[PDB]
Amino acid sequence: SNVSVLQQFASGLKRAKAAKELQHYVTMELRSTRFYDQLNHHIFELERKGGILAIASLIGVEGGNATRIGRFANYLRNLLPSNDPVVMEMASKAIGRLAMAGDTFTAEYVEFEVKRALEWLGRRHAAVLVLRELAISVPTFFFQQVQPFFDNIFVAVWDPKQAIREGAVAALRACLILTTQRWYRHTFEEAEKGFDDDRIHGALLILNELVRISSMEGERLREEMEEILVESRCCRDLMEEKFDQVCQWVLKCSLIQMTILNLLPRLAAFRPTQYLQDTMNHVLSCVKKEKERTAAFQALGLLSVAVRSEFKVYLPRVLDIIRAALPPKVDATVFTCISMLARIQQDIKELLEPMLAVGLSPALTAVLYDLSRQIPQLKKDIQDGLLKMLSLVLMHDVGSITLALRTLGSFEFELTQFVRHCADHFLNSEHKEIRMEAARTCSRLLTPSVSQTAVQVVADVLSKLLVVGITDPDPDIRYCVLASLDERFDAHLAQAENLQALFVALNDQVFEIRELAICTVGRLSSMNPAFVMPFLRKMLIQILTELEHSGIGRIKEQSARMLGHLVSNAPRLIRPYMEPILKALILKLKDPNPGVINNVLATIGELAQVSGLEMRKWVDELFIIIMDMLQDSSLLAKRQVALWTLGQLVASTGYVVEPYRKYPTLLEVLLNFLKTEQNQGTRREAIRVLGLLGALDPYKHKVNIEMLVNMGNLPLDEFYPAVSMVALMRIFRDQSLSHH
Amino acid sequence: QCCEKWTLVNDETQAKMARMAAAAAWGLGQWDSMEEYTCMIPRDTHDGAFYRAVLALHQDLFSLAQQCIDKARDLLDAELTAMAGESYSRAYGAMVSCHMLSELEEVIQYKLVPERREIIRQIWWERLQGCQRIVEDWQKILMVRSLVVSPHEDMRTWLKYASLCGKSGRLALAHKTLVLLLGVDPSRQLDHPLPTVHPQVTYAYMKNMWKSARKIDAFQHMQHFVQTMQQQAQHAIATEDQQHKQELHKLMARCFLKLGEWQ
Repeated sequence: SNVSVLQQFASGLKRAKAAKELQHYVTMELRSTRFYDQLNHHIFELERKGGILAIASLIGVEGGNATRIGRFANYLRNLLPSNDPVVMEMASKAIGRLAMAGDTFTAEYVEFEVKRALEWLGRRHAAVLVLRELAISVPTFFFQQVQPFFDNIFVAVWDPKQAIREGAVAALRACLILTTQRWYRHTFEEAEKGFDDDRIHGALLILNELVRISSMEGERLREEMEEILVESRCCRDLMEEKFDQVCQWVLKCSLIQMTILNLLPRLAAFRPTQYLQDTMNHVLSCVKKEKERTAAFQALGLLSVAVRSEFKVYLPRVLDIIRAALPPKVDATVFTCISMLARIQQDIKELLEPMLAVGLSPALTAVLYDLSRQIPQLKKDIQDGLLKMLSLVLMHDVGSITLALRTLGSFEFELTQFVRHCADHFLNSEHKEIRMEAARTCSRLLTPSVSQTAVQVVADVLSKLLVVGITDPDPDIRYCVLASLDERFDAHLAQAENLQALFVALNDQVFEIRELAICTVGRLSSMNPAFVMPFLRKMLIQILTELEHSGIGRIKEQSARMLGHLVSNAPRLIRPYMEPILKALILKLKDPNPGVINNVLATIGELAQVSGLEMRKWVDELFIIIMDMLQDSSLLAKRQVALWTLGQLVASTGYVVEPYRKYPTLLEVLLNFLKTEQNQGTRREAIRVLGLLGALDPYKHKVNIEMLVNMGNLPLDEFYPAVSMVALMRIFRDQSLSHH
Repeated sequence: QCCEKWTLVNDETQAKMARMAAAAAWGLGQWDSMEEYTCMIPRDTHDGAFYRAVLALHQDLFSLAQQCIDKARDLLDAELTAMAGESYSRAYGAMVSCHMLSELEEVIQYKLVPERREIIRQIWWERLQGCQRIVEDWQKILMVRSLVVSPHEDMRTWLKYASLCGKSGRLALAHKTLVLLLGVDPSRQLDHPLPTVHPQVTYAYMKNMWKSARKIDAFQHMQHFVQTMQQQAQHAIATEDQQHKQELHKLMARCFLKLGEWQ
């Protein structure tokens, strides 16, 4: 508890880091506390990456509300003032994760941090990060102070630095988004004042923020393609200034070029010409330069988006470059521009050959799929070329094979040799990645599933898939192969050699393959009841034993979950066994681990659903038990599941109006939950139960269920002495007395 | 009125029309105009989710209906909490809405499980009796249930509705209900006698007419009703039809008393 946790968090301090953080989160979920806090202190003072991981991951996992904030606030405050950059990114993420807790201290903490950040504005960038994180995590209390924010950022922004600008513009963006959802003139004034190289790339980004917020349409295209009054009034002046700056400063001064490329398409989208040929010249000149080749194509594509009916004139130029770049295989954005061009069918035909000559590269197949989406026409040639290149790849480096397998299932296609080649493929494979994708591709490509042709091929392939899924030494592809079999496969899983293998799959160790297999078999047994029924009876007998004759808190819960699944699926096996099962479950509830109770309650609801008008005579006791649990938080089980099961009982069996008379406090209880909790699920369940019980007439509800007084005609001289005694005697009865 | 003035109107007032227009369209049964009126209501309101769920159920889009019902519950939490804080009397209006939402949920499982219909009908009958005896709540609840059940498939609920309308000064509505239960309008065909199928409906109709000015006509009709009942009882006596006989005799007694009390 002490040394083991210390060693684990030290290993975290000294891909692998994220896995360690996830493992620590899981270990905490399983769960000493003093030693955990001492370990946090040990790693914080000294390394910092693992400490940040440990501090951040545990937030939102455990149930610490106030003491955790009170302790970690000092830790977070100590690092920001003076420290190196880069590593801050993770500290900022930790701050964001912490700030989303919200326990009666967010206002104070956020305002304190914002004010101390404004004070500084290794000092300025920390303030910028603090402001950005508080704007993101806490939109409410960040909005409290805006004027100092703007005033001080307008001073700190224009220093001769790039790092401080990159974050200041983001903070301005967050503040302006919050302002718009619920200043602009000052922003424009200060942006234009500076321009009259340092005072360029920040003002341009600020003007970009203003323009983008003015019209969200252009940014809704920018963001989508990336994944694959104020400004209007002062439009002429800004446009003229920008045009003059672009025309005059041809080679005056990397950063300015990327800012220009960012601004040009959004400005064009604001108004689709004035300087189109000029924008073409600028962008194309920027292309041939490698330092700007990547961003130049971004600008070209974004402007093609912005300007619709004037880009076509320059199709031959851009394409001439593209067909030259790929034969060797920068074009990652070329493909985005081409896709944006259609948002134009005969040139794509010629464009087909070199994209496929690229080999397997990301964003190519998605680009082609989106192209086929918007413009439905040319596809057969695309499919032919794609299949030919995939064949050339698979006849014969590793990630390329993975991407080929991923691609072989995207959008439509037009295959006997391929299936057997994949059979050879996943057989020559000691790899969790190649095998998983190969199995997924094989499952997807056999979508068709009454003719006795291809049936033999299906039988052989399915036999091989079952063999691999049951014999895999490692667990992670067994779970994928098993889950890949959906409701569509019923004809071939009703065989004997396959049902025996499925039975073997049961009684496994991971318990998840167990749930999946039991669910699958339960889904079956309506087609071949000869084999499944006795096996399920035997498994039911075994499950009722583990729960009855084992004093362990884990196997009981697992068996309860497995009983719930079995009851949910294949219900024709449980009707003759309703009385025994129920009698067992109730016993576990009548005892003087929360998971066991939760699973028992969950399975009772499914039992209720499977029956009805046959579970009556058992409703009164289950009603007394669940009522006793609803109040009396000493036996603090969950409330969502309890309300759910109560509603299921009432709905399925049929039991209305009478409960109000029998349990007169059931209404005073159910309404209180509406004014005491902060859960959507709990409130919705309470409303649903109130609806199911039915509206009750207020008269029936009624049937079911001093100091001022002191002031009469007594003179004031006698009034003061009394009321004093009344109050003092009211206090004089234990409790507060403790100190009084 | 809603049909006459749609393009002659502003958008602000269009929004306020939309709810009543949709309610009227649903009441009449014209499903074409209901969608047009519904799409105008804001999506954030409880009523918008309610009516979208109703349309989804009509078009067999159960998942969409469940989503809409959930959203309606989330939108109702605020009103229910606000009013519930003081007295249970002030919270009744929202309780009726919770009742309607649960009934709408139960409407599903009626189009999917044929083995679960009679139990649902019995549950509905038993639940309706615990509510207050106001006419508008009954109207709303019956309109909600009318999506899968026609009046002819459950007579007693509509008979009780008509009787409730009678004790209030709304005899015309009871007349309409009894007319749409009989299958004809005896008011038009005065020269003809009352129909004899479903004797309970005829008995209720005769006492509604007596409630109005037609007293002597009610007496004359009741005499013939008793004669026909006696003749039918004699001519259709069978050991199998003993329960029927028991229900027939109990009816005749209730008739006879009225005669005397009127005489």
